[PDB]
Order: sequence, then structure tokens, then C-alpha cells
Amino acid sequence: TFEVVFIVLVAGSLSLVTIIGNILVMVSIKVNRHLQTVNNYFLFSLACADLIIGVFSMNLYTLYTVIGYWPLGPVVCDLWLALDYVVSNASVMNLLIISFDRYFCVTKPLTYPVKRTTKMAGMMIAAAWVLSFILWAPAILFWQFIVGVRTVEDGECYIQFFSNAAVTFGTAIAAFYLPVIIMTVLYWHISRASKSRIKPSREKKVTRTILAILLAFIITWAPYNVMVLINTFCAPCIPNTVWTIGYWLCYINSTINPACYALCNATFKKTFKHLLMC
Amino acid sequence: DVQLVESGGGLVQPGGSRKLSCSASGFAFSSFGMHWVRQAPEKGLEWVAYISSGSGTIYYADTVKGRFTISRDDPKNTLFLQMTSLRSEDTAMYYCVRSIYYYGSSPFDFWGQGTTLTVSSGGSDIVMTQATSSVPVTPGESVSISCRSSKSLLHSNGNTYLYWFLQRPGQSPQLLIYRMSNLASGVPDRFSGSGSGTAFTLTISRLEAEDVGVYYCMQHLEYPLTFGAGTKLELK
Amino acid sequence: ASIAQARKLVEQLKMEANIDRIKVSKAAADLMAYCEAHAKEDPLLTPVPASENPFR
Amino acid sequence: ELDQLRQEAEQLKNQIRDARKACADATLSQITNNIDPVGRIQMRTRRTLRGHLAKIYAMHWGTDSRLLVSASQDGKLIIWDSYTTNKVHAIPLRSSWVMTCAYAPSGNYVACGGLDNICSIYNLKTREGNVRVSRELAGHTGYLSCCRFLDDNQIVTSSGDTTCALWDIETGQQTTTFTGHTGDVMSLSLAPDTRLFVSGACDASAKLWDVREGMCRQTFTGHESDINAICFFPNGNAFATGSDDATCRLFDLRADQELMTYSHDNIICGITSVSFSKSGRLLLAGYDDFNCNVWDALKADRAGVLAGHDNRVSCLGVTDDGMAVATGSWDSFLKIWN
Amino acid sequence: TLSAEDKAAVERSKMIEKNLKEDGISAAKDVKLLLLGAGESGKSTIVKQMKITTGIVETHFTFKNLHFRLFDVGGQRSERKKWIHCFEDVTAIIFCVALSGYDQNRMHESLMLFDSICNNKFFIDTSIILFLNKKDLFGEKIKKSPLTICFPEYTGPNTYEDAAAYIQAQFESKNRSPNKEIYCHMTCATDTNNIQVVFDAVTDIIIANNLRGCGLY
Ligand SMILES: Cc1c(Cl)c(OCC(=O)N2CCN(C)CC2)nc2sc(C(=O)NC3CC3)c(N)c12
Ligand SMILES: C[N+](C)(C)CC#CCOC1=NOCC1
Repeated sequence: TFEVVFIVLVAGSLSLVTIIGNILVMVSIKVNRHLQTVNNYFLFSLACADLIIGVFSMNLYTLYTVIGYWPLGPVVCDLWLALDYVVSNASVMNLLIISFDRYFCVTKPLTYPVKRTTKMAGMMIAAAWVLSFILWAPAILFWQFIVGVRTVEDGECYIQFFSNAAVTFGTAIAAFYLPVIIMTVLYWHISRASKSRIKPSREKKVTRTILAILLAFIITWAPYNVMVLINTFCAPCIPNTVWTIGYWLCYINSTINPACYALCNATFKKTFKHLLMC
Repeated sequence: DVQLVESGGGLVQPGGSRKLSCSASGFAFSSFGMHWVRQAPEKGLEWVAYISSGSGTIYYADTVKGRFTISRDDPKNTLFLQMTSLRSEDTAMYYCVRSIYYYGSSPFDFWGQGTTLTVSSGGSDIVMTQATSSVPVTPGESVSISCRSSKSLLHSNGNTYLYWFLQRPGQSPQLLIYRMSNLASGVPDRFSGSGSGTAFTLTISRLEAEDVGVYYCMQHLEYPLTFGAGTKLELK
Repeated sequence: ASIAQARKLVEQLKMEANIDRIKVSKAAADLMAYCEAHAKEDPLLTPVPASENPFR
Repeated sequence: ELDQLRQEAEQLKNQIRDARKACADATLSQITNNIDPVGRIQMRTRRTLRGHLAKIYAMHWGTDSRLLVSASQDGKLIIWDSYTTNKVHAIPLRSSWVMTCAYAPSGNYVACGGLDNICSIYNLKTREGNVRVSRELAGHTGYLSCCRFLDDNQIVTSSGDTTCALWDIETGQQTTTFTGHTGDVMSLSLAPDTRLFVSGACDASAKLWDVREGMCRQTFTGHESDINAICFFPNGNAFATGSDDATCRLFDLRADQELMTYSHDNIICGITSVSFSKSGRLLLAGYDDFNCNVWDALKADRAGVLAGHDNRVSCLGVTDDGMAVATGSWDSFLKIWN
Repeated sequence: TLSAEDKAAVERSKMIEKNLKEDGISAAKDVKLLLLGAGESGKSTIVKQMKITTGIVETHFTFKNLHFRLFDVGGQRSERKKWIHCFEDVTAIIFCVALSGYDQNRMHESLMLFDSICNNKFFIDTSIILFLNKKDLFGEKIKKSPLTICFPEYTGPNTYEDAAAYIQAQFESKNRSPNKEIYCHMTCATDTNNIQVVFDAVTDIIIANNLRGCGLY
């Protein structure tokens, strides 16, 4: 009794904290017009990508893990998992284009507001969402139509191409690995392009916040990928507790997002207290 | 002054194609809306084409649409009517009209001088009748003419989109009354116009010998814009 | 040249010394009479129904 | 005789204060106890006008109560329909520091001015389509602060070198110079009959002048700091005045003195705009803490606030039929209220 | 919809919204610098060191594809507190202070002017690039005279570098906000390296704005 009820209460706790944080960021760009620019438009993109996770992706997994099996059929789980992955990859893609935006804003400072307008930011958000779509959705909704069978039973629900190794390598290097090494190499570029260059906070704050961003993103998104890659070979050495804690701390990315991307901005915190005083 | 000089007419073989060019000089051409209006050798006006400012929207008359096209070169400040498949019902004089639109503007305020296309021999629009054919006038008198629409013109915004033009004999049509009661700019004050909904009237008081000619009403509520038959005045 | 400055200054002072000043009772009285006579057609304190408010 | 002229000035201003005391037989709110109040006056944004980019410095209605001029420091003076929120003209200025605007009672001309020390007069009803700078009046030395049109032919301006002036438009020559202020004059408002006008300067002394003669008729000194805005009563016999000590007072012309000071204890920042209603029962005041207070003109109580601006309201004005009150702040948006 | 022909009017409105947007972009590529200072500080010397109707004298030039608007406002003989609220959104206050600050007292006057203009409520985050002219005149003036006439509580040598760093620290000690900064330079023999200083300093201000605008700061 006690175990499943305190797990479901902390689960609803993190779900509701996540969704109220993201909807307050969402209204903090909707109800405000001073913050409404291109970088807050990309944070609006991260917000609408994590809105979908905050609505149904955490609570359904926790009712799944206090049940222990998928009780709802093979179309509910595969479309639910399809939308869940594709919006997680959508979130990490707009986070990547946030990093590219920051690199061109610092390194080419006098020219990057000239070399783009709102249509260019629209091009990049649309390309991120459709590239996530063409990465995950056909490879997850055609696979039983490729192999012919449904290899997963009606009891559990999981990626159907988990028995594969090459295509899981090819999607797990694509969605996470080269994004995180590209993000860390251009954040080191930002870290040494934000120097005074003439003669203490000047590089201290930037190195501190990019180490916070990068470390948070690594510890919230690495171990799912390493479990899904070693589980292609080391299947019976893997229990379900590692799956439990892995999705949990990958689902906490959506609650660690606004206190790492939005509430590091000072005027955002000021409008947050403006909406905390109405 | 302001100049609308158009060219490109002649004794042209039917079934072919021609080009009319309106060169405008004396105003900022690139912020105006441009109309092409033709009229028969014996009958009244009829709207032919319209292109907005900045070549945004392009509207045609249904008896012409598809066959013709209209364009503008605003660095050259010219207006082109490229007409294809010319029948024998296109023998008409054609005018280039400037009709800037904002709140309180005066559309159709200035008209070109017309070029002639005389070729050899080879449906719920708001129809508008001037029931009067022609009346005899004399100086010293005052006289009122009428114009009855089919649909009511007093649109919900509070306006009433009726225009009164006068064409002098051997001249180009001036603009007298815009939006049924507002007097044009430069016209003498002796004209006035009013009316209600469908039936309208124009009272010219203390007529003189300059104010004789033909008088056309024209709706502007929706495209197409169709003109009245036009009542002629004649002295004595 | 300061004495001409003071001369035109005291000229202005004795030129404004000669204006009638009524009692403030009548001034507030006809201010109140004006607001009472014109509050029938003031569309701000007596708010207009949206049949005739043109900013609907 | 220098200090003799000084003490003579003291003599005459003490007898002016004697005349102001002897003509003061009551207070204004002694008489407001019988009239019932107006209660909560809430007003909604009916339109917002998202046209400018930089901060808005001036606004002025048109006499048909529909058109609208806003002058803003992107170098743009744009005129607006307000029923259907279109923009009907956008005029690019020559100098992009503009601190005033004006719109003709016939609606043909638009005045403009700023730190260029030059009041420009733009025609609007040109035969050649667009707008052209018809006149370019240049006679002051300080900046400009307010311009108003008497008709299409003469314009009274207020400046930064302590002077005001009346110009004849078609000649371009300074017809009359009004002087007598000791600081920068920062507001201006004609009478409804346009016979005479007031101007408030940076020495707390709203002076009433007359446009026909050419020198000061009355002086009112009640404030403690810089006057920033003045509007007349609709009957022409009184005028309010806002300043930067957060108060706004009301002066009478015939009583030659202050009558009532609207000032709440919650308020610490000054005025940027004062206007009245049509009947004059209300009063509208802009502020620097980003909201606009509606005041009673009689009961001196706050009858409602019109907030909704990210930066301070810098211009305000009701129409000539009392239908709507427009305001405009430094956030480049320009709101309409009913 | 039901609009009659005033959709042409809203076409006109959309067209001039487009033109307002394009001119706003074209003017937002510019970089505005307000130049301040007392009378006879050497600001005419730095404005003629830019090598390109009496209220505000503007100087537009360009350098490495950076349109510098430079508003010299010293012609506005009035009280500053009624038009410096329109000079916010500028990106720097260039400030010139002469180094002959002994007579009618000047460096005390320039010091009061500087900490009135940098602690101002509108320039709470605009960064002051600060110039310091007449440096060879300062070298000769310390070659003969002590400038403890201006600074009675000064301790240290009578050399040029220490005195320069002392008055530089005296000026730099007058700000109190953390998100703005003060650059410093010496001029009046500088043959157009100070324009390079203006260029690198304003690129430093622009990358700091891009950092604290994108939330990385
Ligand atoms: C991602 C994933 C995969 Cl790829 C997976 O694959 C299982 C699998 O391939 N096999 C094949 C061999 N058969 C004996 C069945 C198990 N199984 C799970 S279980 C779980 C979770 O969250 N479980 C909850 C209850 C704790 C996952 N996220 C997950
Ligand atoms: C968050 N969670 C790991 C539970 C769902 C997922 C997923 C796949 O998304 C991508 N993998 O690598 C980066 C994006």
C-alpha cells in the first residue's frame, strides 16, 4: 500500500511541478511583450516540446511501473511511445539550435542579428521538429510492418527494434551523441569567445552557466542511451530497476529545464516575480 | 502638375494582341492604386482593370478577365495593359485612373486623356441605372438628376459608396462627388449630392456654360464597379 | 541694465495687480453647475452601451 | 534702487497674496459633500496600436475624434485611424528626436518638433499623393516642448529657452514672442475659444497669456517643482496642472489661485500628462510608475486606475466628444480606453 | 469579413507596416554614441579625430561596417534632466575629461559631472567609454607643478604614470552598478588609434549585451 502510494504521490508531485513551471514560462512569454524576442522564442520552443512530456509522459509511465505491464493494448503503447520519443528528441534538437544561436550571437556579434530574422528562427524550429519526426516516427511505426510480427507481447511495451544493434547504434549516436559533443565543443568556443581581450564575473559567469547547462544535460540524458545500447547485447544482465531510475531521471529533464535556461535570465526572474505579485 | 500620358492605340487587326502604357509624372506613383476604364464610341463607361498599390491584388471585369493582363513598373512609373485575343467589342477609348485609398481619401480624383482602340470587325453584379436619358438646361437655373442602384449601398461601416463624375464634351471625366455627399477638391461649390440607400440625386445649383456634359454615377461597394448610362446635358 | 529688467518686472506685477478676483464660492459653484449640466452627455462616467460605442 | 525694486516686487506679490487670501472664502471640498460620488470607473483596452519601435513621445487626437497622430523617436510620426486601427500615413522625420506633435482642427496639417529646435509643418492633403514638409519654422534656441494649432494659419509653440512664441505659418515668421518664465516651459494648451492660453514651466509657475496682445495676464505659483503638463477646463475658466512632485493641482482663472490638489500618499513619481473629460467631472493623469490615475475633479478621490504599460505613459488625451481616451507610453504601444 | 473596399485601406496599412519594419532594421544596424563632457574638455578634438540647428550636432561615420552615429549634445544650453531621458537606448556615453584640471577646480567639476551622469537613473546599465585628453599638457604640468592642488589627499610620486592611474582610479571609483563598466584611454597625440579604441570597446559592449540578452550571463 504505502510503497505504491508514496511513489504515485511523488510522481504526481514532479509531474505537476513540471507542468506549472513550464506553463508559467509559457505565460511569461505570452503575457509579456518585453521578453518576446528570438531567444525567448526558442525557449518557447523548448517549452512547447516539454509541455507534451509534462501532460502525459510522466504519469502514464508511473502508472505503468506501479502496474508492471502495459494493460492498454499494442496501439496505445506504440503511439504513446512514438510521441514521447519524438518530443524528447524535439526538445534536445531545439536545445541544440539554442546552442548554435548562442555561438553565432557571441562569435559573430555585429553580424548575426543581420544574417537572420524571425523567418530564420522559424526555419530552424521547423527543421528541428521535422528532423526529429523523420528520425523517430517511421522507424517506430513501420517496424512491425517490416518484420511482419509484433515481437513485443501484450504484457510489456518497449521499443520493438530493441533486439537490433546497428539501428539502435544509428539512432542513439544520432539523437544524443553527436548533439552532445557538438554542443560541448561550441560551448567551449563560446567559453573562449566571451573574453574581455583588453585587460571577475566576465568569463566566470559564462563558464559557470555553461558547465551547469552541460552537466545537467549530461546527467539527465546520458544513461538512457547507455542502457539502450548495452541492452542490445547484455539483455539478461539488465533488471527493471535500472529502467525505472533511468526514465525517471530522464523525465526530470523537463523540470530541470526552466531553472537552467529561463531562470538564469535575470529579467525572466523579475517577470517571474511580477507574475508572483500579479 | 500631375500627368497621365498613355499610348499604344491604333487601327489594329482582330484576334491579336496590343499593349497600352500609362506614364505618370508629377506624383508618387508607387503608392497609388491604378484603374483602367474604357468606354464605347457611343455608350457610357465601364470598368476594365485594377491593380492595387505595390501590385498586391489584381481585379478584372468578368467580360475581359483571362484575356488581358495589367502590370506596373514603378521605378519607371508606368502602367501596362497587355491585351490578348482582341475581339470587335474592344473598340473603345481607354483611360488610366489614379485612386489612392485610405480613410477620407478621394479615389478616382484624376484621369488620363484616353487612347483609342478601334479594331476592325472580327452575373449578379450590382447593376445601376440612370433612368434619365438627357434633359435640356439653361444658365441661371438649378437642376437635379438621379441615379438608382439595385442593391442598397449604405454599407454597415456608415459610408455610402457612390461616386458622381462629369465628363466634358471632348474632354476627360472629372470627379464631382465622392461617397454620395463629400465634395471633391477643386470642383466649384455649386454642386451637391445626396440620396438614400438605393436612390440618389445630384443637385447642381446656378448652372453655367462650363457645367454642361455627361454625368455618370458609379458604385464602389464591391468589384466589379459598373457605371450608369450617363445623362447628357445640353444648353438651351 | 538690471534696473530695466526690474522695471518691466514690476510693470508686469502692477499690471496683474488690477484683475478682479471673485469669491471661490461662485467659482466652484459654476464649475459644479457646468459639470451637472454637461454630465448628461459625458461618455466616460456615464458609460455608453455598446450599441453606440464605436470601439466595439 | 536695485534692492528697492526688489522689495517693491515683494510688496506687490504680498498684496497679490493678500488679494488671493481675501477672495478665498471657502474650500472646494467644502462644497463637494452634497454631490454623490462616481464610484469605480473601470475602463478596458478597446484597441492597441502596435506601430512604432522606439519610445512614444507624443499623441494628439483629430477633431473628428477618429484620426490620431503619434510622434515617436524611431524618427516616425504616423497618423492612425482608430476605429479600425489602420495606419493612414507614416511620415519619416528629419531629426529623430521628437518631443511633441500636433494635429490641425481642420485636419489638414501636422506639426512636429523636438531637440532640433525646429517646428515642422507637414501638409497632408497634397495633390501629389504623399506628405511634404510645407513649412520649417526655426527661431528658438532650446528644444521644443509642445505645439498647438490655432487654425491652419498660426501655431503657438513652447520652448526650452524660457520663451514661447506664436508663428504665422504661411510666412514662417515669429509673429509674437511671449517671455517671462525663468525656466524651460514644458506644456501648452489653448482655450476652447482659442483667445488665450497657459504655459507651465520648470519653475512651478503656470502663466496665463493671451495670444492677441502679447504679454502675460496672470500667474499661478502653487507647485514645488517642475510643471510637466497642463490642460484647460472645458469651459475655459480653469485649468489643471501636473508636475514632478507627484501632485496635480487645479487653478481658476477668475479666482487667480489654486483650488484643489489631487495627490495621494501612495504616489511618489510625477506627472507626464493631464487631461479632462468632456463634461470635466473626471481628470486623467499619467505617471512615471507606468499607470494612469483617473481622478475626480471635485471629490478629489481616485476613481480608478488605467494600468497596462511596461514603461511610463508619456502622452494622453481624450477626444472632442468624450468617447475614448488614448494614452501612449515608452513601450511603443498606444492604448485606447472606453 | 464584410469589409467593403477598405481592404485596400488595410493593404495600405500592411504596406506601411512593412516599410516601418524595413527602416527599423536599417536603422537598428547603426550604433549610437552620446558624447558628453564639460566645455573645453577636448571633445571637439575627438570629434575631429573621427575625420568625417545648433541643438544637437550629429556626426555619422562608419568603420569596418559599423555605422557610428555620434550625438554631440553640448550645444543644448539648458538643464540636462529634460532631454537625457530620450538619450537612453544609446550604447555608450563617450566622456572626455581634460588633464589640466587645476584652474577655474575643473577636475572636481568634471568629477561631479561624471558621477551625476553615471549614477543617473536612465544610464544605470549603459557603459561609459571614457577618454582623457591633453596628456602631454599633463606631462609638462607635472613636470613643473603638483596636481595635489586638485587632490589634497593624494599619496605617491610626482611621475606621469602614477598620476594618470590615480586619476583613472578616481574616475572609475564613481560607478556603483555591476552590469556596466568603464573603459579608459589617453589621447591628444593619438593619430586615430582612439577610433580603434572606440571600435573595440563598443564590440565589447555589444558582446556583453548579447550575453546578458541571451541569458548566458
Ligand atoms: C526501453 C525498454 C526496453 Cl527496450 C525493454 O526491452 C525488453 C526486451 O527487449 N525484452 C526481450 C526479452 N523478453 C524476455 C522481454 C524483455 N524493456 C523495458 S522494461 C522498461 C520499463 O520502464 N519498465 C518498467 C516496469 C519497470 C523499459 N523502459 C524497457
Ligand atoms: C526521456 N526518455 C529518455 C525517457 C525518453 C526518450 C527518448 C529518445 O530521445 C532522444 N534520445 O537521445 C536524445 C533524444
